[PDB]
Amino acid sequence: AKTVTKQRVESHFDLELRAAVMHDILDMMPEGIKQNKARTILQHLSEAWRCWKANIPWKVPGLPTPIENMILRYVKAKADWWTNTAHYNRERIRRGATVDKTVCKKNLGRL
Amino acid sequence: TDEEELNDYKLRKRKTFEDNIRKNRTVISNWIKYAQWEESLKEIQRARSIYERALDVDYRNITLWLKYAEMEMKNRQVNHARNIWDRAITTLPRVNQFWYKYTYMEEMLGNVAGARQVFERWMEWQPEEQAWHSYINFELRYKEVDRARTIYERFVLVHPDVKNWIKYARFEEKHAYFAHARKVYERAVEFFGDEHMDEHLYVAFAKFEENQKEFERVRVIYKYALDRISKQDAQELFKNYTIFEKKFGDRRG
RNA sequence: AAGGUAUGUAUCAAGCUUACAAGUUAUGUAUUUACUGACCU
RNA sequence: GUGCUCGCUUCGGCAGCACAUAUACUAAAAUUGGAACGAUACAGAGAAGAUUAGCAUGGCCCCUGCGCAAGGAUGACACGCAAAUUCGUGAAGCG
RNA sequence: CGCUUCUCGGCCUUUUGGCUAAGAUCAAGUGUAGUAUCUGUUCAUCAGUUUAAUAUCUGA
Ligand SMILES: [Mg+2]
Ligand SMILES: [Mg+2]
Repeated sequence: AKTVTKQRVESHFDLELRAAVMHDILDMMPEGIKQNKARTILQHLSEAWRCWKANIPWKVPGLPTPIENMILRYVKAKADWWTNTAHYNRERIRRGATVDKTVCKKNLGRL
Repeated sequence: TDEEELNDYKLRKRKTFEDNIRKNRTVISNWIKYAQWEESLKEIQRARSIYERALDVDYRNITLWLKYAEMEMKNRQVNHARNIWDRAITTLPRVNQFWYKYTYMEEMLGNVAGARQVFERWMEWQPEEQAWHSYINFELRYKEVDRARTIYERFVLVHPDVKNWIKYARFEEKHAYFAHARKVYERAVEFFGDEHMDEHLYVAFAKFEENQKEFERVRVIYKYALDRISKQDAQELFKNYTIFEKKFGDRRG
């Protein structure tokens, strides 16, 4: 198997985050017949993250309170990861540890 | 080239469905549509193979089992349908539908002690009311004084429902069972709610003992009245208790 | 060194492989939008 | 086959000693299946306007690479299944 | 006859799936002579004017 090198760091965090929220909603919902219309809680999760980055409030009406507050704790987890990477390699591209262009043009946007 | 186009149609749909199952091995729509597609060819020993390797990926869904069994039961292969019903019910006990359809299949066949054995296995897991009085309904629709007596004392130990206490009082309303029906009423009267009655047992016991004569009917509603619920009854029935006792007796002047 | 001159199919030999198992018409206008004339440095 | 011992009588004949079972047997094949590349002709090119950086996920798809790097068009290949809402049928049970 | 559950069908979101820095950027037309078409818009009785016939003026 293959390690998670620096080019698939961001493409692995989403993978394990949505695996975790997948088998959290798989073990959290009660004995109803359908789970999430096969994907829909994940769509609410990614929409919650897009509204977090854009600071739109994301008040979706009529959502069950366990899934809406698990989406809130997972997007606070991802926002912690995102801004704590923004601080970190902003300081690295300040003193000049890296010259990576993807990192510079990305941390202008993440700031 | 009709054989060529026919085998082309079959090979292209098989290649399509095998690539569809090979992409997603978890969604089971592919196996049931592929297996019933070969069932549409009406002579198969491979749709059995499609279902029997379709439960390697997920045996815990009821849809695959009941659809494979209604496929095998839809055709004359009765021995195979029974021979997969028993592994369905031993593998997945707690799902009611497999037990129901397997009993129903053997009802449409002979009513052999196989069917009763299926039923008593189904009793053995302690199910709900819905199944138990379905089995007593089975014993009534084959007119069993003996066997519906046999399988219904083991009933009441697990469901002490008042709706079921009053329907263990059923040998009265079918056989009249005189002395041992009075013993069924003894069994009704001594158990839970000794001073609190669950406000309902003695209504139906009064209905039968009023359907009976004035043997010992004065006692239970009026003179075994130590066991009250704060008024002995609501307002809904005590004048109805009085006119219930009035006009169905010797009526002495 | 890769990062650019795509890849994916269908027929046609050496490379490699064993040398084996084997018997509602309509106007006036404000007003766009379309359209015409091989119109035009 | 050999060498040695008159060892038993002719150098010659004999006796004993020491030495003790190789090989995918072929220079062939009646031989064998022949996939890659190149040619031939088609198909043609990710992201709801256009030009497009990518990184992933899945496995009966692989190539280059010493690879637990990396690149192979994001390496390719990934499509209509609506479910629950209305209604028909049929079953199980109850009143 | 009524009531609850189960299964089959008649069916009313299904877009190519996910993630990055909304992934990233972009997107010039004239002048002339004429037409067609929307939108906006409004539509009391003579006498002569005029018109194929009709519809302005003036008259009481
Ligand atoms: Mg790819
Ligand atoms: Mg790659």
